[PDB]
Amino acid sequence: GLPTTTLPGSGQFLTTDDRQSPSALPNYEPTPRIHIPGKVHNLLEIIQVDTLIPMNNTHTKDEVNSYLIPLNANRQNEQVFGTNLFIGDGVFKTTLLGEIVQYYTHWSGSLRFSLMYTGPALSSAKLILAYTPPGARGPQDRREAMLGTHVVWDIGLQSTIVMTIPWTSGVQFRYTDPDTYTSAGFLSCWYQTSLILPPETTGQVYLLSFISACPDFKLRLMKDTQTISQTVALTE
Amino acid sequence: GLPTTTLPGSGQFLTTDDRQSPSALPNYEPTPRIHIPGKVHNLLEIIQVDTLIPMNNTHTKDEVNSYLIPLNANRQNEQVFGTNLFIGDGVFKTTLLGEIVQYYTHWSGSLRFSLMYTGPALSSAKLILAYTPPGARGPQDRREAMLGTHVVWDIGLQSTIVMTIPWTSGVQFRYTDPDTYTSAGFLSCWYQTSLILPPETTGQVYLLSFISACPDFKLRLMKDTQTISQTVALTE
Amino acid sequence: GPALSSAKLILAYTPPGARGPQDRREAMLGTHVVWDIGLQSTIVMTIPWTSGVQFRYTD
Amino acid sequence: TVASISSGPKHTQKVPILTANETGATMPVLPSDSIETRTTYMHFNGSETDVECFLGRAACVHVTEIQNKDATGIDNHREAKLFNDWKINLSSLVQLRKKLELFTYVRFDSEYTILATASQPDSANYSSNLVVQAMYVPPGAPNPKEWDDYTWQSASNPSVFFKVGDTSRFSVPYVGLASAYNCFYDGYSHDDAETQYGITVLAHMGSMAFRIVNEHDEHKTLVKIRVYHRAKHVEAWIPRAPRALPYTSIGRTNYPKNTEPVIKKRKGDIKSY
Amino acid sequence: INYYKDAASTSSAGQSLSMDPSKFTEPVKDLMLKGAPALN
Amino acid sequence: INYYKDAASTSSAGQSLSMDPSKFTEPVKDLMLKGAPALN
Amino acid sequence: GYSDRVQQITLGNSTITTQEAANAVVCYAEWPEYLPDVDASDVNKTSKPDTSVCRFYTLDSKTWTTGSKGWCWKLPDALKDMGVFGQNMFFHSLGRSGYTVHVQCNATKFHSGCLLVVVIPEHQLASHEGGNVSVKYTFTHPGERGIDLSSANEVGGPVKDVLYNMNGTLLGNLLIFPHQFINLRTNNTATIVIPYINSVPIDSMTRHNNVSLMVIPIAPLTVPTGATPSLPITVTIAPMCTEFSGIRSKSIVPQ
Ligand SMILES: Cc1cc(CCCCCOc2ccc(C3=NCCO3)cc2)on1
Repeated sequence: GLPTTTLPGSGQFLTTDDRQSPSALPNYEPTPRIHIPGKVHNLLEIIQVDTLIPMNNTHTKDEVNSYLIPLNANRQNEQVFGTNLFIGDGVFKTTLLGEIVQYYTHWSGSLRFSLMYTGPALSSAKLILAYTPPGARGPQDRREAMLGTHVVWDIGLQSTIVMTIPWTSGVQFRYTDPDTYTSAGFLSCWYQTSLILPPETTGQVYLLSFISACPDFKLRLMKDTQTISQTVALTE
Repeated sequence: GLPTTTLPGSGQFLTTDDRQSPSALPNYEPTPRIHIPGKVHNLLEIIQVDTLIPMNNTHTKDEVNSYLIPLNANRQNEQVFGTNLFIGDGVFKTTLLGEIVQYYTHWSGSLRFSLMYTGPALSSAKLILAYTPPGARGPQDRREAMLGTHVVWDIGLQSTIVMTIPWTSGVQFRYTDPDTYTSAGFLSCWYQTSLILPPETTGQVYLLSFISACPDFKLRLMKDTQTISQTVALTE
Repeated sequence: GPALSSAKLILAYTPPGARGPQDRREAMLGTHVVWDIGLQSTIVMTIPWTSGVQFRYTD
Repeated sequence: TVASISSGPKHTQKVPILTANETGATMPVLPSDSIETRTTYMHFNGSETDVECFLGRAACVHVTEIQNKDATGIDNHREAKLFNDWKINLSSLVQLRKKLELFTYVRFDSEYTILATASQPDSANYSSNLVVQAMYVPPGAPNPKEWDDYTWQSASNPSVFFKVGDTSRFSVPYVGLASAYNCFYDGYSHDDAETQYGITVLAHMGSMAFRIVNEHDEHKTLVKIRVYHRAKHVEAWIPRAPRALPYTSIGRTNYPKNTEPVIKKRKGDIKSY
Repeated sequence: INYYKDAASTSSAGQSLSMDPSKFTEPVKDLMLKGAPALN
Repeated sequence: INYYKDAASTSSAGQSLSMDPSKFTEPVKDLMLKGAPALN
Repeated sequence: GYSDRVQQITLGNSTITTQEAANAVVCYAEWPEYLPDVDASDVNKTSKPDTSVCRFYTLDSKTWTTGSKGWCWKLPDALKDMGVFGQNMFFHSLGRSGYTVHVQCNATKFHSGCLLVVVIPEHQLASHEGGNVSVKYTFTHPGERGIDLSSANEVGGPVKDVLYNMNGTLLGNLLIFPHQFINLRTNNTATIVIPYINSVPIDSMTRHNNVSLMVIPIAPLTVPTGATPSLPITVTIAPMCTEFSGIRSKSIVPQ
């Protein structure tokens, strides 16, 4: 008989501990694995695939239309859309990125925001996208917007433009749930010159917008998502 | 199954024991360290920086004035100040040295007591500082004082004088909370000749006094400080 | 001044393009030296050549 | 190591005891610069004054309480202490607080011990055996609303289940967002005119929530939770002046008005012993 | 022997045995030698 | 040290440290180079 | 013939000479340096205006009189309006800087008085209200004016009690912070070099001040007979190794 002493914590059950256990089914042989395409190893692998952002959130019931950012022909100087960058809330929240970020407490890294244009091929347009780093207000006019991170996008044969929100930060991690100290800025978009439709054409054209994370990205300290809850256990 | 026996003490929680525990956050990656000037490793590093002693304790509410030891022009033979050396109490008690000593039960070592003179540059003075080792009473006149550890200080260009209270002791440790058997002596200061002010000048001049520990110093057996307490938990 | 006096002065050079400074705050933003009056009796300020054109007229 | 070397009479032009404190230095003067000494050794290393040792013992950081009782007809579990939480923080109880605030920035892993004891202040046939389930709820997680919400499923959130009377123990890595925790912060969360000032803005680390898993027996049972915290792997920068006045709030430096003189007045003269 | 995988789970650290008070006691720009005059 | 005979009884697995998003982010048949035109 | 006593600091297009110095302190024995990559987080290239921001700005002068309690300035606030330093400050999202602080006060060999000049990293002030009253923004951003510890309590402002350092600690222990004394009989200036001290590699210059400079009379000013009873104190400060990052629109701050 070897002398032992038990410490504080004996008998506790910590849902996060990782130890060995007896197998209830001694000697059982599991089914062989066969090959299946698509294996995922890290959630970091999947948040780099871009998905659509319901940017046009202004509706009243969920609709395919809140994915469409409208553009008006012949407007000059004006603003196309605006949003803050609380990736865990608001427009971002239902996107795959938003949806995964919510399983973690802290995030750090660059984001990739792209816009794909869908107007007739014989039209043309020049837009400016601007990222405003924390510390200033959402820009109120392009002059204000153009003094921060921006890209003049020229609509052409190449249909999409990929803007990166480079990680601009004092503190090396931000909270995924919106927090002030930790806030990330604003994203706005304005006409640089203006949309022009060809003859025989009319109305609004739309941009689709996507979001995905750069390879830069870090997420840490897992927790429970506000995105799902329940009141009684389900049954069959 | 290996046979064991549990000993007395099993299941106890000793706030001072040091063992391993499961991490609640398996696999989490802490923020990188960046460089910050000022790292402290031992409390022994900081108690060697000198800080001011409110020697002039005679006021009735805390004031900047109890840091000032006054000096009178033209007095001869007389006494400037006196104090016992219970570093955990009395004048010493609020100083950084006093304040740290109070986290430990026993101290041993030499102390460094210095006086910086602030009188007009065209004045002059000679003071005697005396350390009286345990066993005799606080000296009552310079004759008595001058027979123990002393330094004649000549006020000059060099503004401060550093007196050391060398460790004089039978027992190798003393208690920080005042105790008789364990007591350390007295410190007194007298005019050696006298302060003399230049013409066109008048009034009192003051000495500032500091205390810090020599590299000699030892503190041991940590405990709780009488210097802080509370009646209900604080809240935000 | 008497040896037992003391003083600290600021001398400022204002390069072409601005007006003669009107208060020290204005003055201190251009070439300047805080002079501390001491044992060393003189202070030598240099007006470094600040110029677009490499020569100026003496008149 | 020598604590003092042997030194004899001196009659020099080289005076180590005259200095100029105006410079900001504390010159390293020793007994042997001003009296005649004999050799002596240190016999000591300064082991127990290492900051790891100083901050490394468990301190009580929080006492809360929850009860097991019939929730039937309770409109606000949180309010009935059917479960309770704690807005994690280390500055609420002030013994450990004075120790940490001797430094400006501090970095360490935490080891928590949680002791839970039960009380049955009014007539019970017996003492029941309750299991507590303290669970960590980080910022931006579904806060729990009843004592038996879906929240308690805690499928992604670390939770520990232990018995009342026992102790639970586990250790959490340094979860700070920056490189160190700020013991002090002379800033705001943004440049608004009315936003709070301090660290409270900073050190919002989310809260911890406790509940009893047991349903109710016929009597009521009070369970009082004590959380202990031990720093391990400590790193501390920039020493500061110790706290002199009493504390009034978690996270602000504020002291109470008409406080009392903190320096003991002499019973006698400056000249007194 | 560590029984656990993560570093936070290990016991207390071991004595710095670093100790260098000069950043606090002598942060002066020009070095002061004990015994030489403070102000020259 | 495994104390048990069966593989199911061992602790959690250890980090893939595999990571290759291209099956998801670039499943295109003809390789696209960043910087070259998307459609030629 | 070099003395600890005479010194010259040239930084940018500005120079300071002191003929009565008492050495100089370099906080925590470290000299300001730029931000190394290994410590970097924000991916933005930073802007280093160099000589246009790293020069000496002299703040407006104070007047030490027998009743003075002490003054307090915060950095980078005190410089929020100095030349291009200030512009850069309001225009970038993040910035970082070290400083050389030179405090000046000359008198004669008949005066007495002694000021403590100290730099406190992260000086979080206390509300004089007690409890958990906060100290509003404006109050902790006095600008070049600094805070005058002998001014009256105001509402939403900090406490101005000197024996407590504006935070519940005793004046006597401020000596644990990099500091230097100005003792009329010895000294006429104090100089402290401040390296950048923070828990993040770069921060916001407007929502967080990282040091308070404090000048406090400790041995009261005593002038010779029939002298005017006061002396001016001047503070000149120079940003050093400044870097700004995350340029944009230009912050708007309360008041
Ligand atoms: C300074 C300072 C100190 C602190 C506290 C930091 C500790 C990190 C979060 O603490 C916990 C507490 C409990 C648990 C927990 N998980 C399962 C049960 O309890 C996890 C992290 O914040 N700033």
